Amino acid sequence: GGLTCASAPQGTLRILEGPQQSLSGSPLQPIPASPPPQIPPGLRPRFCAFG
Amino acid sequence: DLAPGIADSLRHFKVLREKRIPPWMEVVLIPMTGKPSLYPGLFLFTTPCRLVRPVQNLALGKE
Repeated sequence: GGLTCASAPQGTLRILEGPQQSLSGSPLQPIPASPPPQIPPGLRPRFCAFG
Repeated sequence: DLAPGIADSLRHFKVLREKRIPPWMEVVLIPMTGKPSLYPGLFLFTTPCRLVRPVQNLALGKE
């Protein structure tokens, strides 16, 4: 009436919960790159010679 | 063969602030080859004195 060893298991199942990968879009930056410093339009000379 | 996917899943949790993974856990996975490289294994640090720095996470754009 006691507990005895039974037949060895024939296989093992290991369960884990996993989600999946999306598409590669690689959206690097809101406003991207190093935007260049640049000329103010027209500007004009702010200096003249004497005479 | 589950270490890479686990590291990527844990990195996605910290970036999107899911689960309770601190926004600053370091999921490290030092791969193992046959070469005398650094000892292999998946570490996960969350202690209060490490240095961290921001980087734009591509493929998610989530800093």
